[PDB]
Formats: sequence, C-alpha cells, structure tokens
Amino acid sequence: QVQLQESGPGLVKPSETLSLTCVVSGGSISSSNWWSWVRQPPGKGLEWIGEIYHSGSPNYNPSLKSRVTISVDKSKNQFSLKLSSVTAADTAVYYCARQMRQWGQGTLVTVSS
Amino acid sequence: SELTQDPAVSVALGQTVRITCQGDSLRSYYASWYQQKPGQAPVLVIYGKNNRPSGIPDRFSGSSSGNTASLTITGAQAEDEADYYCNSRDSSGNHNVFGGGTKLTVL
Amino acid sequence: GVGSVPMHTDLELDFSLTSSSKYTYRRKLTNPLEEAQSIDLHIEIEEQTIGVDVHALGHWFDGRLNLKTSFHACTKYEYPWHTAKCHYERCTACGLYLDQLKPVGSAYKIITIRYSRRVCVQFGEENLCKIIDMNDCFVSRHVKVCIIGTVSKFSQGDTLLFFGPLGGLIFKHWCTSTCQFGDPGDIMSPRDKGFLCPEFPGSFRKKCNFATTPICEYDGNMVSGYKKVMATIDSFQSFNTSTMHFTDERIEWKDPDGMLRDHINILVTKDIDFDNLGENPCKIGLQTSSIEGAWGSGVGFTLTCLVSLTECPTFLTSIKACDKAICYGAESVTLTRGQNTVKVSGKGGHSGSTFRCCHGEDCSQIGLHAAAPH
Ligand SMILES: *[C@@H]1O[C@H](CO)[C@@H](O)[C@H](O)[C@H]1NC(C)=O
Repeated sequence: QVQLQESGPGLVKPSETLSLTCVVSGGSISSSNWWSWVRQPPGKGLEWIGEIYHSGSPNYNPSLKSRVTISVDKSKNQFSLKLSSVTAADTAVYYCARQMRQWGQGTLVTVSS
Repeated sequence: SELTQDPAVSVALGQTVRITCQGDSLRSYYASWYQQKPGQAPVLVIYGKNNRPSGIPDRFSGSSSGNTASLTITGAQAEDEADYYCNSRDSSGNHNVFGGGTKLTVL
Repeated sequence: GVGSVPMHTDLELDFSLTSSSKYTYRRKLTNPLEEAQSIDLHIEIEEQTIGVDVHALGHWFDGRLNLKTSFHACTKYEYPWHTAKCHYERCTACGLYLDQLKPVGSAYKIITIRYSRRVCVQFGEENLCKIIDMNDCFVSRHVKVCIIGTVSKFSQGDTLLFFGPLGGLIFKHWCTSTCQFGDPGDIMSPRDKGFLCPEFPGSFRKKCNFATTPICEYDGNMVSGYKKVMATIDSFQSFNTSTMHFTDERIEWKDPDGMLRDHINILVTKDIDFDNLGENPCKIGLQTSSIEGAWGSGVGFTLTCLVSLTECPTFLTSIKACDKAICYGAESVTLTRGQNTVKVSGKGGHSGSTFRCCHGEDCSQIGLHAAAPH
C-alpha cells in the first residue's frame, strides 16, 4: 500500500513557469502502471491535464499541450508536472492520481499579482 | 463539453436518485463515476459496467444505454450529499474527459 | 374495346405478375353453341403484400478496431482503455479495443414469409373479393384464382437489415453465437440490455528488440463487418419499403419497385348456364296462347306460346313451360325476328297449377290450367 502526497509553491506570478511534485511513499512509483494529473479551479469542476500509462510517451490535453510537461522518475521516486507561461486561469487545486483509483489530497496553486 | 451532466439534483431522504451523463464516447466506453465532498479529494464509485471499489455501499449502481450512462443511488442517505463527476475516454482515444459535475443535495 | 371469348372449353390464364403491379382482366364470355349471348367476366388483382414473422435481433454497429502497444511484471497493469466496452488484451503487452461505435441498423431474423394479393371477381351479377395466398385459392362456382408461387429474394432464415430511417439489405449468412470481427452481424446490441462483443481470432506477433522499440502486430482482420458490406455492396440484395406495418414481432409491407413476381393462374369453367345468369341484347316477349293435355302423371301436356324477338334476326334458345318457378318442360327453338309460335311439351303439376310460357326467369303474365287426367 502507498500514499500519495503532492506539493507545490502555493502562489506564483503570471507568465512564471509552474512546477508540481507528487511524492510516492510506502512503495515504488513503478509498482503502479499509470499515473495522472488533474486540476480543478475553486468553485469549478474537474479538468484532466495528462497521464502517463506508458514508459514510452504521455497523453496530454490538447488545450494545455506544449504549456504542460509531465514526467516519471525513479531516482527521486516522484510524479512530475510542469506548466509554462501561467495565466490567471491556471489557479487551481492540482491532484495526483494513480490508476485514477487512489488520489492525493491535492495542493492549491494561486496565480495573482 | 462532449460530456454533459445536469448541474443540480435534489433528493429527499430514502428516495432513489438517478444522475445521468451524456456523450458520444459513452457508447464506446464505460463511464467512471467520482464522488467529491467539499474540501476533499475525489473518490471512485463506479467503473466499467457496475463494477465498484470496496468500501463503497451496495446502493451505488452503474447503468448504460446508447450515448448515456447513469449512476443510480437507491435509498439515498445524507452523506451522499456531494458532487458527482462523470468520466470517460475521448472519441479520439487519447484524452480523458470529465463532465460538468452534479451537485446532489439531500433533504 | 373489350374482346369476346366463345366458351368452347374452359378458359385458362397462366402468367407472371410484378409484385408492385396490379392486373385487370375483362372479357365477354359468349355462349358456346351457335348463340351469341354473353356473360361478363371482370377480374381485378391488387399489388402484392409481404408479411414476415420475425425475431428482433437488436442493433448492428459499425466501429474502428484500434491496437495499442505498451511496454515497461505486467499483471494488473490497468490501461486507460480498460473502460472500453469491447477490448482484448494479451516486458510488453498488446491491447485491441473497439472505438467509434455507431449504430447502423436494426436487424430481424425471418421465421416465416407469406405473400398475399387481394382479388376481386365479377361474373355476371356476382361480385366477390378475397385476399389470397399460395395456400388459399380464390374459389367461386365459375372462377378459380390461384397463386402458384413467387420468385423472391427473401427466404426463411434470412436476416433483414433496416437502415435508419427504415434502406434495407438481405443477408443469407448472419452470425449468431460466435461472431468474429468482420462478419456480418459482428457487433450487436440485442435487447439494448448489454453489449455483445466480437472475437478476434488473429494472432499477436510481438516484435522485440532494443532502441527500435517493440511493436505489437495483429494479423487478423482489421475491417469491420459494416465496412466490408459497404465495400462489396453489390454482393447484397437491397430492398425498399412502402406502406409499412411494424407490429414488433411481425412486419407487413408492400414492395414498391420490381423485385418480386408471382405466378397467377386463372381458370374459368365451361359449365355455365347462359340463360338466367347471362345477358342478350335481344328482347324477347312471351305469352301463353293455348294449352292441351293433362296435368300430373300420364300423357302430360303441350303449351303453345307466342314469342317475339327484337334487335336481331335470329336467336337460338329454349322456351319452357313453368309454374310458380318450377319448370315442367322445355323446347329448344331457333326464333326469327317478330312473332314465333313454339309448342312446348311438359309433364307434372297439379290441379291448382297455372302453366305459363317462360324464358330464363321471365314468364308470361297469363297462364293456363290443364285438364284433369280423370
Ligand atoms: C429504392 O431502392 C432501389 C433499389 O432497391 C433503387 O434503385 C431506387 O432508386 C430506390 N428509390 C429511390 C426513390 O431512390
């Protein structure tokens, strides 16, 4: 059994590149096949960002592609997410999920200035 | 969109709820149902055809017909007052799309 | 105009009629024997109706077979397409799944077929209509109408496909229990209750090595049954439909364009009473003139009649001695235009009998008593 915990910088200024981190504890990140990112703006609904089922290549949301980069490394044993050129609409709670069955408790990111 | 729900559904205690989700990919894929309570992470309720995770009550059921999929809650209780999101694969087969969500209020 | 037919023998018609066509036959049936008195025959045959008993098979689907290859202890790996209603899965792994599922029609298995036609026959003043089939000839005293059979693209066990809106194809081969992808009927939703997935008899050829990255290669059929049918559409018989009647487990309609023909046989009996039943443009008047002889058993009597012919120069017929619509004797005679004297010999009757001179159902206004035989 493992427990996921995602962490971020909290508050970032516009146009600045965002970088999330989902740490897997109690086991390996390779124990589960497929990992996914998904965010929801406050007062709004869920939005799937991207997923990595494949050691070969990740799936990304068309609207968010290019801006978003997702990665899986075994050295630090954590799920990686990077959003470039962030606007005031990217401010949301970012969730980490494996097999979309188990979820982390999320981390709020606010984009203000 | 391409995965539409009804915004809000109100139910009296004991009655039976039916939350519907409609989309073109719903006749190629089984929908996933997620329950979200305020300030908490989403929780899986239903996947495939009525397959459901442990820790989930018997009163949650899966339903599909045509381009729609429904989550039924027979004998509704107060703790079911939450958000419900419909989830499925895109028609392109490369994306994962969510629905608009449905705010269920129990009375 | 309309032609005449001297009934020297039974008339017989034997012919093939287009299902979407009506048929009319009209003829004056004129007296065999040297008389031109005539009975009108008028036959009307209506378009063919098709009625089929069926089992509803549910909806047929189109779809696209997709193959995804994944590599990373494979067990338990959940892949993002395990929520696909039809998928098959076989270090690396291989996954087939069906996408772009779209319904193309509702399918029905034929149990029994029946072709009907409505038939109306007028023979003289008789008119009768009946809906006939191969197992039920139209029967009357003088005319029989039979359907020998039909040449049809439909058969028992065939499967009918209706495109939306209800287009249509005939299939002679439909998959039932085991359906493999590419078959007619391969992807079905019977009862709408669930989803019946096709099988994939093909083999996975795992190409494995370094740097080049592996590829899963499925060698079975990649083309859906619906696509294969559209790609060879001329191999299949299309039909069009009109005047539908979908009663859930029965379908009755009329075929609107060519397609089926049937064989019609019409037989008209030679045994016809051209008197009473027939017509003549000749007008005959009858009157009794006198009588001799006795009623009841013995010598019998002879009735003398005055008979007038108009509108023709001669007419061969029979003049009868009758009373109260019972006949007791008749004389065959060739009448000439104007007045004629005809003696008719008869036997029978009783003391209350008034014997009249008669022709068909017409009798003179005057009748006579014969004398007693004692
Ligand atoms: C009805 O179908 C026939 C073939 O079965 C086709 O030739 C005809 O054009 C169709 N009718 C119309 C009005 O197109």
